[PDB]
Amino acid sequence: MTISNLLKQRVRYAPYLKKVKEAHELIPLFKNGQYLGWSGFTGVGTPKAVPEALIDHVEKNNLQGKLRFNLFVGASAGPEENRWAEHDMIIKRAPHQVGKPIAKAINQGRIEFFDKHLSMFPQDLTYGFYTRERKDNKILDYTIIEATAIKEDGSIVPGPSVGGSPEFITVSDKVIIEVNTATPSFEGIHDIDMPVNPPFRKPYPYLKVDDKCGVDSIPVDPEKVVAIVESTMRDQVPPNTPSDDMSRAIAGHLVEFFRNEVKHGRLPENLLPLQSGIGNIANAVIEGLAGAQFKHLTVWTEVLQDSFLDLFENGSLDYATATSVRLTEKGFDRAFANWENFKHRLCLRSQVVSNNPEMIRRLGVIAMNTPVEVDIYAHANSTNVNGSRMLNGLGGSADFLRNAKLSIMHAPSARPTKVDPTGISTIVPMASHVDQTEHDLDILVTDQGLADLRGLSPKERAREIINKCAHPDYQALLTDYLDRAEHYAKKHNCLHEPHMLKNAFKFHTNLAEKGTMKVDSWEPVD
Amino acid sequence: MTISNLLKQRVRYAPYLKKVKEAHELIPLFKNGQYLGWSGFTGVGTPKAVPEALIDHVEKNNLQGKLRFNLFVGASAGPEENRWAEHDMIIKRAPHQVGKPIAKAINQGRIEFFDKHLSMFPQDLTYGFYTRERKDNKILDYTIIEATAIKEDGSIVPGPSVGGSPEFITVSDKVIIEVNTATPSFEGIHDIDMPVNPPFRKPYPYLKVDDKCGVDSIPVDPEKVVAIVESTMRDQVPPNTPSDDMSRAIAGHLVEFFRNEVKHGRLPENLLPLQSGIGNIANAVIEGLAGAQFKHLTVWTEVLQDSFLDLFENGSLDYATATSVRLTEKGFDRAFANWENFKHRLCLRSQVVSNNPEMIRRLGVIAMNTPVEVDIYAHANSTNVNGSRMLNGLGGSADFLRNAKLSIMHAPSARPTKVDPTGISTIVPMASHVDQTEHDLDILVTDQGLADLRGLSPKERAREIINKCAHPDYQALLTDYLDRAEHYAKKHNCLHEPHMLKNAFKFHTNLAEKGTMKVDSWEPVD
Repeated sequence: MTISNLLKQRVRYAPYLKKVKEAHELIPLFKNGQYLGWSGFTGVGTPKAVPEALIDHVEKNNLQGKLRFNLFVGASAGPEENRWAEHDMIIKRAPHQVGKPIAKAINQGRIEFFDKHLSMFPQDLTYGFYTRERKDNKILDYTIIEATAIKEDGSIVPGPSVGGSPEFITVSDKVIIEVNTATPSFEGIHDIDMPVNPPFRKPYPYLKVDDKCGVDSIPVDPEKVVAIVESTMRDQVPPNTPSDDMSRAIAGHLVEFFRNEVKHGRLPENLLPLQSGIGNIANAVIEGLAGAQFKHLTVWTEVLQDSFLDLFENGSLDYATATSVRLTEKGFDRAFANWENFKHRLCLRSQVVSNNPEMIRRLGVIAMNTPVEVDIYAHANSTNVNGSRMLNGLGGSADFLRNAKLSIMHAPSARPTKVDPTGISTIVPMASHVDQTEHDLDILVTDQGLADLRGLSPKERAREIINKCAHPDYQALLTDYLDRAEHYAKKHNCLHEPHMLKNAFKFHTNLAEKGTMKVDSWEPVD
Repeated sequence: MTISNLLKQRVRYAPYLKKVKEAHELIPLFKNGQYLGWSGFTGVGTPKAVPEALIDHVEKNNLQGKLRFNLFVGASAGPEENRWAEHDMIIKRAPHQVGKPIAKAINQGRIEFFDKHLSMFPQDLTYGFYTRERKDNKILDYTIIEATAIKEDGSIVPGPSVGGSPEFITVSDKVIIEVNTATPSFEGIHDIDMPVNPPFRKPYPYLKVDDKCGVDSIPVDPEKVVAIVESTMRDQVPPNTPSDDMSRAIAGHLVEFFRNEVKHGRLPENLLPLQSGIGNIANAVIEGLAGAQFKHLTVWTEVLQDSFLDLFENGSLDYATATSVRLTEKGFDRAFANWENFKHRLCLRSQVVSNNPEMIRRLGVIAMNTPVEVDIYAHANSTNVNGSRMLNGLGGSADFLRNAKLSIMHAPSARPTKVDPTGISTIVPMASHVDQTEHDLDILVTDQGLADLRGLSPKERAREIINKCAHPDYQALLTDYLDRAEHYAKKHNCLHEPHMLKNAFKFHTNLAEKGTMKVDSWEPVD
């Protein structure tokens, strides 16, 4: 606690230097059953010192399952959140997660998990919708925010992520700040909108992706802050996965579709704001757009990667707006070697603003997200495997697909199992879990083709999806199911969206019993 | 032929008097396969003269099924649309309907129907999404709009409904105007927002329910208008249905919930803008709020009834915003006997503005919709019976429920069949069709109780719904299903949202085969 000169340089508020404490000194503040808030998004910008001290305290005193907290984070946290689920330190989690231990604990009943739209989770938290049973007029007992610098008025300058930090600071009884001295200051990128509750809300004055407010810090009450912890740990982001030829085919289909749209005037020659994120398909789509001679692109998304940095360097992309930027150490070197140019080409916003239906619908964003499965009537599954197993959470996909001008979903046509190389079909008679309904989807893309579902009736949607996106091994099965359902509905005068509820989930049951969705025969229907 | 003096009084644009034509004179303009746009909403304000002329022409020349149009209307049309479906004059319909012949034709495959969010249908129509196969650079061949008066610049002053009339006028090749001289002029209560497409969109400057723009007419190109038809036929609105004791119990539960919310400060003493429309339950809820001593209420909905007029008279309600006003002839007399006091407390907007996620989320609207069925995991069905039979269309329920501060769904706990007085259960193991997901719904209300689903995991949601909203005849069945699914999921480590896909739709299959959802036993699961 020899207040390192780096720490003195980062924090410019004199009273805050009297609230400096080590991570292990904050242990008595935390008690069982408390509601905790974390800054961060998709694993970047999350606090590390205080969670590590808490884990060490739990290990030392053998408090596994006896010292647990209701953890609220803006999005998925880093490996620190995994180690809480491994030690049973979480009672409830919301609204997103990426860890494997977290998913295993949730699916084993050890953790209660509910996922929610990323634009509405902090907003509904500010309404007190999630802390109803509290009787002491509080919402969050503590918020733990990672900062890179502190302004002269005591405000907090976030790191590579904003997330729900403004709302968390708003509705927290006490605030704990980690000043990360191992990463250079991110001052100047953030455009932070402090939440205002109705009926006192005003329109967002943003007309473009680069319109700002001038507020690059989170105003926090200096009396609320109880501790300033110096953090020297850098974010751990896995290296990106190179795109494979299933992703390149998807990207080529999407690029041809975009050229056709621009040719007909339905999109401008510079396209519209895009929201592309993490995944092999997203990188492949970005590369295909880069190689398609598209210029002056704009991005209004949740997360950026190293992929968009190449666009910045080669000039295909003009400006980018995201809740968080998620890039590796070589990305750190590339960006900070060109800090001045990087600053003027990226703006970091809160997840309530980035995923807001207002901005997405006003800007005409083009949405591209990956489903677990899409049935023949364009209802998409994003969270549950076979309707029960949580994978990651809904995230911002639901916010972006309903509001976007173009709602595009890209997925592999089929996935392998232990018995059949094409044992799982992305196109099914009926999705076991519906997250994005048929009223949100516009374009469905697989490695087999592109289905244009705009202005189509359910039977037309089914025929188009089976023809274009369905794998050749499942086209016959899906066509037979649709024909039988159409005959049955003609018998029973329900031919709008024909179905056989007796046979609807037979792919999933057949996968469970035999290891492959390829059904030998359907059960007869009267 | 002579032009009516009343028509002279209503139309104030001199050139338009040279385009006055009888309804039967516009027959040659209409051809098979054309895209037609109609003004109107929920059956009020729709054109009548031209559709009746078309029906008479089809009857005279026996053109049933040979003269058909792609009909696009803002919402459900009146009885005129029923006679069109009865003669097979519709190829495609969107995005909402209420007629019984229309649903019969759609479910028999005679009409292709796709439903869409009411805030997005005119927008996506202006983008050319639904006229993708046209090669002549058009969108709508004709827009048929009913008017009550015409301003001095040739603009249209709508009637009791706005709907998608601005967008339809924007994207129409030619415009046909019916000046309804049988109804008094509705001038002054309209707030028309002319559509602007990205990237040229600006925020809506509305902060309150009564914030206006000053544009009370729809601007049209005077050269686009080809005919002015005099209409003397009034809207045929059915009398309202008195509330019954299942709806009064629902209203009492909702009133107690609102009192509790105001007591805890989660709602202001004057509440927030409400979204209540047609139906016995909506009238019951309005009456319950009136008798609950709530004052200075505000309404931001789609449709008003004659019920809200009582609130206007007794002072419980201050201002109301809706796309259309749908009230009976006695209501017409009551409102226009006090036209000055009724003009100053109602504003009619376009359905793109009324159902916009931006305004709904900014104003903190309280949404109240009626689902067909809700499963134990809060996925609500609003359109399809048993997953196939179209009832009415999604409408604006999806727009309000996701964006509203409070998302409330109220439905009867059970419905009778020919064999069992409680043969249909609104609470089912799994919904055969998902329109509103678990990420949108907050409150579920039946005549048995109120389920508060804010911040609950799927198993907690299931327990709460079965305890509060499930009918006593189905509580045992739902509890047994949930327990078996929980055991099965514990066996295979999918305990987040446990399900038995083999038994998920057994309620509906048992209803089909035996006439009641009360299943004797479940199929075993390994």
